[PDB]
Amino acid sequence: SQPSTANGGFPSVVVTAVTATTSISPDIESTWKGLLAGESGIHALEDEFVTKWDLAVKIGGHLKDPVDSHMGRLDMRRMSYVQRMGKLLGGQLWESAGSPEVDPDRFAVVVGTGLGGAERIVESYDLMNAGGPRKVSPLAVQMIMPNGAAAVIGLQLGARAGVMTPVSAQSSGSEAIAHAWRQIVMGDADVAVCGGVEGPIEALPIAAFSMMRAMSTRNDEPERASRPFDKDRDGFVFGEAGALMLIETEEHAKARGAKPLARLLGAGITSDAFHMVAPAADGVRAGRAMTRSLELAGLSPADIDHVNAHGTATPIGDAAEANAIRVAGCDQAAVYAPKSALGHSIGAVGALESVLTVLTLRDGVIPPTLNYETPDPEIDLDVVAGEPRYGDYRYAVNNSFGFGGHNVALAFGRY
Amino acid sequence: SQPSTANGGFPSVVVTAVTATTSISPDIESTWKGLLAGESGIHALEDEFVTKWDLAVKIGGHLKDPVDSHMGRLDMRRMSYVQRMGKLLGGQLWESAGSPEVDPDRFAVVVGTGLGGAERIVESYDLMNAGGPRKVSPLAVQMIMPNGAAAVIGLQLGARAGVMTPVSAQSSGSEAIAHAWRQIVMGDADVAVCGGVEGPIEALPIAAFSMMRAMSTRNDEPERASRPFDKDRDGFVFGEAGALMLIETEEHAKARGAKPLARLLGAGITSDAFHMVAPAADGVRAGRAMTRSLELAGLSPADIDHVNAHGTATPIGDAAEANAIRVAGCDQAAVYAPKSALGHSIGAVGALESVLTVLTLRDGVIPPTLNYETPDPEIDLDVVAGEPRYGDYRYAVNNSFGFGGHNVALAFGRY
Ligand code: NA
Ligand code: NA
Repeated sequence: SQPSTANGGFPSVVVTAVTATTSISPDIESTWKGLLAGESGIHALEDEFVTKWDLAVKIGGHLKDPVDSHMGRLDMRRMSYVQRMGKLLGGQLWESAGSPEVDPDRFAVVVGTGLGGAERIVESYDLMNAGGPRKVSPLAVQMIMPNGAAAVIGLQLGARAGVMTPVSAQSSGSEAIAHAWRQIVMGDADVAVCGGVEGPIEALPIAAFSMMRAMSTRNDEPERASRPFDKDRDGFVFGEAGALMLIETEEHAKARGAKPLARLLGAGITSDAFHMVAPAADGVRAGRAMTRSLELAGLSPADIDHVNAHGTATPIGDAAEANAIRVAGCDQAAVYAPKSALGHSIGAVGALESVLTVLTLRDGVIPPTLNYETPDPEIDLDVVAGEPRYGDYRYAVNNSFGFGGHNVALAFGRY
Repeated sequence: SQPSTANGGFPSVVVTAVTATTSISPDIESTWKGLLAGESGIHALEDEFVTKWDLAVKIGGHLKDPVDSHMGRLDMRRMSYVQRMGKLLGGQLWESAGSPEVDPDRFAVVVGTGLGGAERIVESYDLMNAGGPRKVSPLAVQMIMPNGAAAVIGLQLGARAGVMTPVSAQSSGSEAIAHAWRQIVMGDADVAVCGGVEGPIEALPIAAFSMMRAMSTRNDEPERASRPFDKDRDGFVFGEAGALMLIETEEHAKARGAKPLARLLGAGITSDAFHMVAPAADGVRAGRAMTRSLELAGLSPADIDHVNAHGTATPIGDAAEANAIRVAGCDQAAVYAPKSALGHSIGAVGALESVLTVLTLRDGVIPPTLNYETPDPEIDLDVVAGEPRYGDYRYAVNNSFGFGGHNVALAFGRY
């Protein structure tokens, strides 16, 4: 018989702490209550690079509390933005967990990102062109390497059982956590800090995503633009985030008297082999990922009460994911799509949405999916909307999919 | 009794085909032959950006046969460099394995890289600065995304059991092979194309790496510059490469009639939590990676006949690595350092060197480490040199270490 969490095959792994910075708040708890009050982080873009380039997208969600307003002249010179965000959340998370003294030989870190420290690439490039090789920072390399944030967090908190950085574009935050759960259940570690980081909204990233027609242009109502599964959706809205969580065996937590917020039960990772940016319309492979997170957890489709959807709010994207949920036998679960209020944080998004899945299992509630005003016939899912819905949610799947056809599903439980 | 490969805990995994392009040959069997004949792939840099930027480093090993000389006008505009390298090697490896017909849903891809399609970032940046947002191509995100090369190979070959990209700098290509094994013995896959690809020697990469002052500046004698474990080493040499290997269950391979070139038995991934770019002096966490690989393969250190050494030819790296080999208790092993001849390929190197470890095992011979002319006392390793060294090699560890504090060790065995 194949091992699973349920049959004692895998060690029990629990979530003991979470941390996030959102367009709604620097505090995950304030964001949670903000989401439950039906609030949106999406505002009008006020950065002068908007009119300057007369961008077709003029809305989005900046962090409520700027990362760099916590960052010294040394950090600003020595780190890239993701590395700085990494330090912040990495710092904030450890205190939240009581600042545990762990055996770092049993302590890993896994944090994904969309690109890494890309501002440092263009800077180093501008400088070399104007003043040559000597103008390049001796720290250019470590600031640019996309494993930069993870390495910073590993060094910062002291992890010596591996610092890993999975990249799969928009599912990097989920895959980050899925690999942290593997390192643990395979005997490589006892505890791990995991999640995803990502950079702030800028001109170049808007242009690149706009030129694919992937982004909403409902500029005149910033808070109505992001409409996952709504019949009138027209693409995603940028919504800056960063998120981390602490996971450890249920016995490691027990020992240090740590109260688990939820359980991480299993992880599924598949691929489409279909298109470089378009999701496979049939949802089969994405649905296989959900199934696979279930098999490792020892749960059946019927067991799943909630589904935190990727829900980017694009026509083919939300439609492909509706099919995915039906292949997985999970179309009778209560569905929520956080991007309705928090936008798309690319590499961070999956990890932020994983913390929301955990807060749903802890608190027994699902926030309303914003802007869900016209059910799309093709979708046909139980989209929680209008009000927060309460129930004894016991099992949930967090979904995330990236460009390259990456499908990451995480099985969660209530502690 | 925890699972090992020897005790039955894990499925048996075999390497059934390999492919590599280097500074010596576009052909892995001809690179091997020249490496044994005592060939260097390093030469004088004749690119005009060399004089233009007056760079302190004017030596490196360009690819014997340029990737773009095999790429049409279509591929040249729809892919970044590393995507185009991966397409070439993916298709080269596939045929070398016989163009197998495998279950797509049990077929995975894990390829590591240093940063991704970075040339496309600076191109899109120049384009926008010069003609605005609509001068960014709709294909830029898929060309830039760090997972791009792996996605391209997964689309190309049809990998629907996961397409992953681990990034850990210089160990990226080793860690990818690590994660494919994991992926198979965890039962998410039965066959996996895996390794690393990397971009070419270019002006801005040289500038950035020599600003850290860790590059050899021995431009008068390109072939004698990369001197790992030599007392008179002065930093690393760029040597271009990309490489892939095909792994599968011994059962999957027997059922299609593939001849295993070696076995993949285990892997260990740890981290130093010491410095952002420098390895830990004591080599402890690094040795621990090696140790972890043996614990999983079911081997004692006394069984390891040969260590394929990261051996970057920097003072502190070689010094730290020798200590890790003693921590691992593998100091009686025959040590080869391939960078002495083929140079450093960053994201691709650990994969290239994993392929070499397989040819050592298969052909029961080790090539000479070039330039090893003065034994450095502190080092104290049995380094192969002068002439290749034949012998009865049954097991071997391949070491890869990366900026950010990463240590990857892979345990291989003769089939
Ligand atoms: Na989600
Ligand atoms: Na090596």
